[PDB]
Amino acid sequence: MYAVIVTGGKQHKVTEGEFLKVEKLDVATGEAIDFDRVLLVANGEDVKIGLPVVEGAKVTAEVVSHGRHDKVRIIKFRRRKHHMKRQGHRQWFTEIKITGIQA
Amino acid sequence: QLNDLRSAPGARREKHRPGRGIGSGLGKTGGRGHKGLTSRSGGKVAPGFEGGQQPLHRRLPKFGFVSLKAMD
Repeated sequence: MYAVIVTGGKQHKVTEGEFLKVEKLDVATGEAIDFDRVLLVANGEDVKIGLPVVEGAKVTAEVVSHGRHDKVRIIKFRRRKHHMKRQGHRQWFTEIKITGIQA
Repeated sequence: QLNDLRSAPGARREKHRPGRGIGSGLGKTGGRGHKGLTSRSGGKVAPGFEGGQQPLHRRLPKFGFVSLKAMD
């Protein structure tokens, strides 16, 4: 039981139970999500890969929470030229949980 | 209420202070530039001075006359 699902322009290595952090998606908290963009499904040793998408397979996940992890800093400095500029950034995310794999 | 009222938007401005910081835009020079006359304390060019070329008000002829009688 491991799948390769594609959430947000990037794919993952999901094996069920999965407190897994995804970029922010438009759904409330406590709703079930189906991923239909799975690329290979393995089971025991029985492993099959998708010509582009493997057929029939779904991964069921549900949203634990929302949050916003970090505080990264930006300094755009030029020496000897009288210029300096700062800016903060915190990126949203969405923690989900896989109760998923369906071959 | 004196705790309430304030003027119209745009009626008051806030007198930009040259020489503070780098973010404000006026720092380290105050809009003057670099070396020269109009960069120093009392960099006043005299009015009408051109640089050494003969100015306008010393090339053209005097031509007036003031009568007296338009004072009445």
